Amino acid sequence: MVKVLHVQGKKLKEVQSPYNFLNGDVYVIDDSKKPDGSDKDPVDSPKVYIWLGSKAYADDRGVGAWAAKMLDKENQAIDIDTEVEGKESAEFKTIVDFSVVEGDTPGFLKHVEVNFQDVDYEMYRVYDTDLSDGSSSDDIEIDPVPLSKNSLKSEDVFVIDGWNDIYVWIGSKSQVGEKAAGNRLARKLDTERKRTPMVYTVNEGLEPNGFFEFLEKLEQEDPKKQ
Amino acid sequence: TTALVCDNGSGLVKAGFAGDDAPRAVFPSIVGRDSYVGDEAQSKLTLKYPIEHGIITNWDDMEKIWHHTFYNELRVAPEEHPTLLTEAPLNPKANREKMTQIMFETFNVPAMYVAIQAVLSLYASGRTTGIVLDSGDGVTHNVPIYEGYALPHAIMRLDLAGRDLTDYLMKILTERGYSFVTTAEREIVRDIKEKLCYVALDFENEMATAASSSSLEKSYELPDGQVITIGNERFRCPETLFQPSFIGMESAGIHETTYNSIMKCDIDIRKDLYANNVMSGGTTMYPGIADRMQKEITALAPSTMKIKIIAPPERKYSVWIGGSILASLSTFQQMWITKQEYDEAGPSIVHRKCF
Ligand SMILES: Nc1ncnc2c1ncn2[C@@H]1O[C@H](COP(=O)(O)OP(=O)(O)OP(=O)(O)O)[C@@H](O)[C@H]1O
Ligand SMILES: [Ca+2]
Ligand SMILES: [Ca+2]
Ligand SMILES: [Ca+2]
Ligand SMILES: [Ca+2]
Ligand SMILES: [Ca+2]
Ligand SMILES: [Ca+2]
Ligand SMILES: [Ca+2]
Ligand SMILES: [Ca+2]
Ligand SMILES: [Ca+2]
Repeated sequence: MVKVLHVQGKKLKEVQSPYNFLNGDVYVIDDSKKPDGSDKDPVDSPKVYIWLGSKAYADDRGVGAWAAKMLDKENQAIDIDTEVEGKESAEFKTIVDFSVVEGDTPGFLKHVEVNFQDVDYEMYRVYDTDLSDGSSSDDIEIDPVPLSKNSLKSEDVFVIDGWNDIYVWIGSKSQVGEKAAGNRLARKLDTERKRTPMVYTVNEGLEPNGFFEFLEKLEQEDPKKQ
Repeated sequence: TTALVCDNGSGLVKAGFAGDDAPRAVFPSIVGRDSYVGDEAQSKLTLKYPIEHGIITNWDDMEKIWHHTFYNELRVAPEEHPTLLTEAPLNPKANREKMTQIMFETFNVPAMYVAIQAVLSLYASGRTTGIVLDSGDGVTHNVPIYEGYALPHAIMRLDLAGRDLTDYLMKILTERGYSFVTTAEREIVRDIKEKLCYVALDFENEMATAASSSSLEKSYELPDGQVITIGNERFRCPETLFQPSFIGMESAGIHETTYNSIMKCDIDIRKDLYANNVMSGGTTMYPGIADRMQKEITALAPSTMKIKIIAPPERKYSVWIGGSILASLSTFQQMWITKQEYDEAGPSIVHRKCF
């Protein structure tokens, strides 16, 4: 009986069963109207729910919350609830049958190039993809990898960006071009941050005493896990 | 045609176009007097802050900020753009009227709207009910909101925010034998604060750790190549938000103002507020603040109470981003004051159309 609306950019689009909520998206579940399409009697507690996917960004969230406000505006007896992926109330979970799937419709906001300049941590793998050609400098790729001792591999170089502290970890079996590219990446991050960071190049097995404790805290504390 | 969003802060102007994911102009809310605005004034005069503790107090200087925003930063003709403006909680009625009169009579905008900052942040988090902690450069507010409307009797205000934390870090670094006088140097301390400071989960335990090892020490390289080291300064400085007595203020810290605000609200919505604390503003960016707030509210609240702190990663610009989202939706712009309605009714229209 309930009407379920999917935020798509600045649009609300109605969807039908089966409901597969994308975890990067926002749905508005309208439980405010009686079978025929008329507003429900305030005695029957009309409700509107805003379901927030765990990966949904501010535009999808704001479009969905404003859409619920607009339903409340036309019928003030409506009660609005926000539900969060994986912690939905027993009541919401009673009125819609749904599953949650991995997926993300991009929001409508246009991307502008501004650095928020807030503490963020990342680990990068620095590797040449073809050593058969006799150079370790011509096919360098930089991939983000999870912040963890588990991502460290002897064969490559890793840049551990702890914002103000930057470590270049040299695998004992890594190549010269990966060391050069690793150090150049650390230098670029240091330069972007007006040179305030401390930059260290460390070798595998010869890590300073603080090193692996520092890697654990970065993984726990990383304010933007992505 | 694209609406403009201008979020006027005590410390910084955030401005840009509805539909962008971030403000294109961010500059200091400073005027030097015949007019230097922003970084141009902070390098060259007597400098005045037109906005104090979030409320506009100098209308000649504010006009000039808006002028600088329109023509120099955004390079736009304001007569061609509907303009969303933001205001602080508890903005006096005469202030909103003057804001409306200036936008229409001086800058001739086709349409305008004034939104409460905290409300824009709450929408950006996907909520219409909740309590916002908004902490910027000049003021901190607790703003409880029910289905889109701030509850003015329950708003709490703390005249302590990022500039005071910067001043405190400058004081204690100066006592250790560093000196900050130059434009650079006052901006260096702010950069140290933003890069190295954090909120301790347990302040006494952190002090003990810092007294007994060097594991909390961090270095910072100055522009000349000289290195600074700090340890317990990193967490003593934002601890001031929870203990304002650190800077000689006898007043409640932000965890107590949150609790006090929630307690001024109808008992019926309290459970919803506890579960929907949204943080916004640059001074909520410290690592650890969300976890500390969770621990402090848990200690104050009933033992059964479900507590949740929402701290989106983009929250330094949540207000502006909320404005940019809402100013983009047709249903929202239908609510704005048109130039025709202003001429027909005058500045007092703002109270009927904008709340
Ligand atoms: N990562 C960070 N850590 C700590 N403080 C920060 C960070 N980024 C910005 N700040 C501080 O936030 C303040 C600016 O925040 P904001 O723009 O929300 O304030 P505002 O709107 O100008 O002020 P107000 O709301 O008090 O009128 C400055 O004091 C700045 O130093
Ligand atoms: Ca999405
Ligand atoms: Ca209602
Ligand atoms: Ca409710
Ligand atoms: Ca190669
Ligand atoms: Ca090759
Ligand atoms: Ca390799
Ligand atoms: Ca450096
Ligand atoms: Ca990260
Ligand atoms: Ca502000």
